[PDB]
Amino acid sequence: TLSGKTPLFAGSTGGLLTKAVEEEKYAITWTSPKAQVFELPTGGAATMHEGENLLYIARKEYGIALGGQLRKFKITNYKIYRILPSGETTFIHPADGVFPEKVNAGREKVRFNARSIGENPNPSQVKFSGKATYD
Amino acid sequence: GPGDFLVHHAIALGLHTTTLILVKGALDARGSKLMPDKKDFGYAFPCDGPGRGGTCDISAWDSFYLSLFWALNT
Amino acid sequence: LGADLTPCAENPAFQALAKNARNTTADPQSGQKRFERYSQALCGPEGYPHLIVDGRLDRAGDFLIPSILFLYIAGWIGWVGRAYLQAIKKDSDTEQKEIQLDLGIALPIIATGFAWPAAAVKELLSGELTAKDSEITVSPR
Amino acid sequence: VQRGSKVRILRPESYWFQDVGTVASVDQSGIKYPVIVRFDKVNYAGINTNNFAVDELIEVE
Amino acid sequence: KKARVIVDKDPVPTSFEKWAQPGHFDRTLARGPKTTTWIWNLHALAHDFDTHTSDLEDISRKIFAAHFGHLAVVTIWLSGMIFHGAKFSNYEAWLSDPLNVRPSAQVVWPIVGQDILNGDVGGGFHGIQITSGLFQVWRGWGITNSFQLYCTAIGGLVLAGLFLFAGWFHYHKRAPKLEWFQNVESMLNHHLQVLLGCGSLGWAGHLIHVSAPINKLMDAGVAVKDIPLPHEFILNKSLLIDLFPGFAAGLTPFFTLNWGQYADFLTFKGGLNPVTGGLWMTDIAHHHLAIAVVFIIAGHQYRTNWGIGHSIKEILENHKGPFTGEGHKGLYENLTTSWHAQLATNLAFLGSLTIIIAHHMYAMPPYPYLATDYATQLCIFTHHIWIGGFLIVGGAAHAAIFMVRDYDPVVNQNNVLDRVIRHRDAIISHLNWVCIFLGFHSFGLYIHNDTMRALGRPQDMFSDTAIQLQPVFAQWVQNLHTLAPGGTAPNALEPVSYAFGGGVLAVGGKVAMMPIALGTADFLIHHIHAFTIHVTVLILLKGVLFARSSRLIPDKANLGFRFPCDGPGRGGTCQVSGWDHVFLGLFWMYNSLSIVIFHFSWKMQSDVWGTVDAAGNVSHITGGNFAQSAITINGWLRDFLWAQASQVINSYGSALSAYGLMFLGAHFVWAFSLMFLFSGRGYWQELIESIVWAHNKLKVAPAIQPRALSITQGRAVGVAHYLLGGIATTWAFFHAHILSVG
Amino acid sequence: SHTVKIYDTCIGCTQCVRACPTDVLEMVPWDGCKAAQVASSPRTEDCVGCKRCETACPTDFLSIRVYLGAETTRSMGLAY
Amino acid sequence: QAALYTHHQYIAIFLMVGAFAHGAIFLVRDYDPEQNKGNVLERVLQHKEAIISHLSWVSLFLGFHTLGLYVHND
Amino acid sequence: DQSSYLIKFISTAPVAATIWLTITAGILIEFNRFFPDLLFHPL
Ligand code: CLA
Ligand code: CLA
Ligand code: CLA
Ligand code: CLA
Ligand code: CLA
Ligand SMILES: CC1=C(C/C=C(\C)CCC[C@H](C)CCC[C@H](C)CCCC(C)C)C(=O)c2ccccc2C1=O
Ligand code: SF4
Ligand code: SF4
Ligand code: SF4
Repeated sequence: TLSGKTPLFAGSTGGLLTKAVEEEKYAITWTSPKAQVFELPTGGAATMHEGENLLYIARKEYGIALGGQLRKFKITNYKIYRILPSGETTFIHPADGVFPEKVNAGREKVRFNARSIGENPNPSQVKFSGKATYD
Repeated sequence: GPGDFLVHHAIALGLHTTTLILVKGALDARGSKLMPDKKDFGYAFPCDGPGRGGTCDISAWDSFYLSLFWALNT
Repeated sequence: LGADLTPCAENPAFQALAKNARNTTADPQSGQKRFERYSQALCGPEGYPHLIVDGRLDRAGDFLIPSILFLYIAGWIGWVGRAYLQAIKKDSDTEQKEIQLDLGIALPIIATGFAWPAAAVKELLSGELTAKDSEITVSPR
Repeated sequence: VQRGSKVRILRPESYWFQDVGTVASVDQSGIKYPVIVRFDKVNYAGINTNNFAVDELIEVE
Repeated sequence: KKARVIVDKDPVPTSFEKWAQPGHFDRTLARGPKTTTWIWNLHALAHDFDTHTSDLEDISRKIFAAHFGHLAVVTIWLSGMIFHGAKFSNYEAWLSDPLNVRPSAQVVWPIVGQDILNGDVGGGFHGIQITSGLFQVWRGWGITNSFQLYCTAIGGLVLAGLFLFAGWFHYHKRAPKLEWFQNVESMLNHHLQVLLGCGSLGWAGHLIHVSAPINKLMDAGVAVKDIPLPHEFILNKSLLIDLFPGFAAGLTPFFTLNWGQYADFLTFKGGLNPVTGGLWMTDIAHHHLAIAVVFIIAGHQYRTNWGIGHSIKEILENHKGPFTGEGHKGLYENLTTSWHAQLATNLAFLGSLTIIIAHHMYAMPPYPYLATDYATQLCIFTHHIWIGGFLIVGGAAHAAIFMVRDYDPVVNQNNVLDRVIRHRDAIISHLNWVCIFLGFHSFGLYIHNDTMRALGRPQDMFSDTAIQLQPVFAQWVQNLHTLAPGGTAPNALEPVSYAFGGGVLAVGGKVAMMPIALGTADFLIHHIHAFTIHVTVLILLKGVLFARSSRLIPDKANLGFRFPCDGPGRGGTCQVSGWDHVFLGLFWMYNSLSIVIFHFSWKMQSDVWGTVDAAGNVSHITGGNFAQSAITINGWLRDFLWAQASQVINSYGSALSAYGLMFLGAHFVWAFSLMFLFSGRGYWQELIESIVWAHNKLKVAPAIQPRALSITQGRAVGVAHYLLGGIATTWAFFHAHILSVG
Repeated sequence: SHTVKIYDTCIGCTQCVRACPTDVLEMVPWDGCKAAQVASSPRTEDCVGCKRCETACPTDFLSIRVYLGAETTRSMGLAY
Repeated sequence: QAALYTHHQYIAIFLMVGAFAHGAIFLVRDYDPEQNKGNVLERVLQHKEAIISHLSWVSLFLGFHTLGLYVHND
Repeated sequence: DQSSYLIKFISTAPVAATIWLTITAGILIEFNRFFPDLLFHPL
């Protein structure tokens, strides 16, 4: 499903280790208007192609970091995918196609506490219970 | 004599400063201005990150750690 | 008082030290003048002046007089310092007046710092020395 | 409390807890912390403003 | 394009306004202080000109003006040293009796009993004995009276004035444009040919016309008053002919290539003058002449305005091979657009040069009556090693600052810099390994030896009398250098240094220099040096190579050069910044150089320095205990630190008492540093909260809110006091010891 | 994994979301503040515990908190 | 005699640091403000700034003058 | 005015401190020069 040619000068010792084969791997795709030089997540000046680029990355933070650099190149169409050893590619960023800093209807509040941080219980109150003070 | 005077006053300094570190550690264990919700993070934790000017050695445990240097010095 | 203390003018160890007394300053009699002054102190066995700090009036020069003179100068410095801080807080650019002294404000305060004990008592007995505990920032308990 | 009113903070986790701040504005809506209070001294993050609920404030002026 | 003078006129109006506006230079600081962090930031950012303005031209002008400022303070210092020589010294007494009189150029005022520090230094003079070697410098210069020093001091104050004016003028009045600054080819030409070449030719002039004659007469035992003034050797040729017959020939032999006619005042003697134990002035003369010619030739390499010459960009671009892709392409842009890239280079290589100078100056003492002044020898070696080590770490810092701030991917794609970034894991992993290998097979041998000696098994030790580790290569090189005169250096009489071999040379009763034999203790300590240098490089290289990113923090370049961490996440990211690698490299630089100066101190005192019997038997200062003692840590603790610290600890009630006080003071400052290094900001901010509460309670709470030092400042203050305390301790130790035994 | 809780003192400035180097956080509709949006932490399995979000948060005290919990490969920031 | 005095003084120092460590662990994990409403422990926590500030003073006061006199003498 | 700017610079924390502590040091050094070795107030 992941289309895009690997950028030129993409090679370095900072690339994928055995984790990429055994645990999980990430990909970041983006469409460039023009072939241009960009710093790789783990060092080395790579060259983007005009059109679809595919870069495999060890960590999602590499994708978000590179994403931030692509924004400085006026590129906001970058998609990060998590890839499992079974070849189960999962589109993970942006989750719902809209960037998380922009508000999108349909998203529900997760881990919201309807109180000020000062109104948390004391650790003594939740002692020998399953719950924590921030629950 | 005078030698015993100066060193007893060094020992006093030692006892007060070890106490200062430990009492401050104890009485700020639940929270402070820098970390008001410190009780939520427990006794030992590394820090609360470099925000708010930096919070290295902010936990109650980190007062124990600092105090033992002074305990040994004393 | 105790621990083999004698008057320095009676201690043989003192006289032995006085005969080979080093000149502190350019004055070539400064070495002898020192031991002439220290003769009135109490000396230990080795012939060094030991100071008695128990509030004995015959040893008032040892600690009691230095104490009064220090507390008067230290209290001056503290009062003048406090006075200036309170003076600049009534202005607009208070933080700038901390790192860049308003000598117009500071020098009069410094001049009138001689009368700090009167000012300290007056301000203690007016409830103008301290702030209320309820009006001072504190940590969550 | 309204615009210009000096207020003391009652929020115990506030940097300015029991410190006086000036009310910059009060948001006329149903929001939980409508009163924007400015302060002379900055907190550890270096900000000098924060939103408070009316119950967390005591008008002093 | 053509190198030319192009300046803006009146770019910055001169006014005291901004002097009354602390932090004017930074937009953030300009708003003013709110917390005490502002006061630190002011000083921290003061000379960080890249953060003042974005404009490279404005930065270049600030840097050029600041340099005139630093030249002015260095000239004030050098003028002060010479003035203190002219007014408050026993220089003239020391000239009359170099071997007996002790150099002193600092007199203390009689106050609170500190006049004790004015010890009997000889020449009916009371002052602090100086270890800076100024007297040996001035004797080498051919200065023979206080008036010549006064003239030189005043001349210096005028030059310092000129340097101040220059800095004001070249910033406020006529500031060069960026075009001017980026003429690297013209700058290299002028700095090679004029600064170094003409400076060396000029100095050859002074040596040949003034120093060599005056020193030759002083070595012939002629009284200082009886020696003619330096201008009398020019005005009266007959006097100069009598010392150097070659001057009879005049200047025609120079122009007709009959250079052998100058063989008497331009020599290749080698070794040392037996009278003074310093290098021959005639050798030094020929050196500076030869240097001058090579420099004046060298500085015609780079193309300026006449087509002839190399462009450095074309040289760099052409040097590429099958391992290095584009090779040195793009490095010209790095070094001509980044001041940090130039400062990195210049600090790294000036630092490396200063350490070479340290070595070359002890082994080949260039000044008269330096070799036998064991206090001066130890102190100038140690001094220049320290300066060297700090400059090298500065090189690494500014290399990392370049990588974070000024590195461009576009300029540096598939070049040597780009390709090192791409195998940085392979570089650091291998350097990590060689550090552990050297650590085990250098330090572990000391631990082996300590344990064997402790277990009563000296036969099982790594020693000359047990399992030998002879440095055969260094031994072989010493031999080659000893056989050089007559062989592979036919026109040399003696070796370059008696350290390599030849005889013991002695001046007065004392050894100037003798062969420095290398054995197991010398093999072990050399592999300790290799270890401690490789670990410092590991830290600093890791700092530069991982400054921009790592497998842990991909966007480290965005966090900047100097940030404390990226929080307790990822297990904890404390000290990942390039700044924090410099911080850690300083401790290792300190550890490394400490063992270098300790090595030098003990080896020289045990195996080189000492008295010489009429028969010719050498009695060394510590009686050759290095071979058997310096092979265990216990031996270093006992026979070096414990043994030689006796002078500094027993110095109270004497002229050396100050070193005893400095020794304790420095031990204190060092220990104080551990408060900053072992603790964290969080604790101190919470303590300040309670102290601020009490000041609030009595209405003395400052408007500028007190803050605990930044995480980075905590570390900066830590390492500052640690280095100050540690280095100052050794300084007090070395002085008190060597001013007693040496 | 680490736990990231948002508190009702949130003003919906979006600075925590922008700061986050592993897209843990996102803005969701809310009626509680004027900005009419609140921070949420749907993807805390991707949280490394850097606390950049807390450094970003302009409220006193913070409206976002990271409680460092069970360390995993993702939370330890391991590429191996 | 030297061994036995040093031994027990070192143990005493560890026990004393532990006392304060576990006192801080109590405050952060076990202490219920509601159950200790109005008692001596709540009051100590109410003026903890006053306790810590006066400990800071005694430490500084001892430290400055004791190091002072030693350095004067030295 | 350039006088006003100098006075502001002189009154700046580090310059003001330097002048004041130099005067304080000067007073202490000179008192000890003319009245050395005062371990206590004589009676
Ligand atoms: C006007 C200035 C002033 C005054 C009246 C006080 C008063 C006090 N201080 Mg504070 N303090 C000050 C400045 C001042 N301080 C400064 C500048 C610092 C930073 C070093 C501190 C750091 C400090 C600490 C760490 C502690 C105190 C404590 C205290 C209290 C106990 C006495 C003491 O320990 O002295 C301590 C004295 C010093 C640390 C040195 C003071 C430095 C100079 C001499 C003072 C500044 C003078 C100023 C420049 C004058 C300008 C005046 C001019 C403009 C007219 C007492 C309320 C203690 C406390 O909380 O007790 C309950 C305590 O632990 N102070
Ligand atoms: C020619 C040499 C040279 C030059 C021109 C520079 C220039 C610069 N350095 Mg570099 N640096 C150098 C050598 C040099 N450095 C060396 C040798 C080292 C190794 C220590 C470094 C390590 C270094 C670091 C780690 C950093 C810099 C930074 C900088 C920049 C800001 C400096 C500043 O604002 O200081 C302001 C001055 C101070 C804060 C005061 C310093 C006082 C020191 C710590 C102690 C002095 C003690 C003294 C020796 C003994 C007296 C003690 C007595 C007073 C008690 C500036 C571009 C900073 C930067 O960000 O670059 C962009 C930065 O973070 N430098
Ligand atoms: C004595 C104090 C001390 C010691 C022993 C160490 C040791 C080490 N440091 Mg550390 N360091 C120190 C102080 C010390 N440091 C301080 C104060 C700082 C703060 C500045 C640092 C900061 C620091 C940095 C920044 C770095 C180091 C690194 C290293 C390692 C270098 C590699 C090496 O030589 O391995 C060989 C091991 C030794 C020399 C230790 C002794 C080995 C013994 C003699 C042999 C083993 C005996 C036996 C088998 C023991 C086990 C048996 C037993 C269980 C029965 C080494 C483990 C570097 C590193 O990791 O690179 C490889 C590195 O980059 N250190
Ligand atoms: C008197 C009885 C006593 C008891 C019953 C406890 C019980 C407890 N303590 Mg407390 N404590 C005590 C005394 C006691 N402590 C003392 C005297 C101190 C001062 C040091 C402390 C300081 C302290 C701290 C700071 C902490 C505790 C904690 C705890 C709890 C967990 C301990 C644990 O799991 O660590 C497991 C054990 C270790 C990690 C032991 C390793 C350390 C040893 C000393 C290493 C020695 C080095 C080596 C073996 C020597 C080599 C020799 C050489 C020649 C080669 C547990 C409830 C922890 C807690 O969270 O409380 C709820 C906690 O953080 N204690
Ligand atoms: C020699 C080592 C050393 C020294 C001198 C200090 C000193 C201090 N520690 Mg620190 N500490 C140390 C090691 C040291 N520590 C270590 C290894 C640790 C483990 C991390 C700590 C952890 C620690 C903690 C956790 C605490 C302390 C505290 C203190 C202060 C106690 C107050 C006091 O009694 O003294 C009075 C002050 C001094 C003795 C300071 C020196 C005075 C100097 C010499 C005067 C300087 C004036 C002179 C003119 C300046 C010349 C310099 C020039 C460049 C201008 C004191 C400042 C406590 C504190 O702050 O209490 C208020 C505190 O809570 N320390
Ligand atoms: C002791 C210590 C502190 C406390 C030290 C502080 C806050 C430094 C303050 C000392 C200076 C000297 C205060 C100067 C105040 C005034 C300028 C003095 C005015 C009076 C003079 C004119 C005489 C930290 O903040 C810290 C932070 C991070 C890691 C470790 C540590 C650390 O170890
Ligand atoms: S440097 Fe300090 S604040 Fe940063 S992660 Fe480490 S302990 Fe925490
Ligand atoms: S701690 Fe770091 S990774 Fe986790 S939510 Fe906050 S910013 Fe994102
Ligand atoms: S949690 Fe803080 S930073 Fe994030 S949106 Fe809310 S107020 Fe802004």
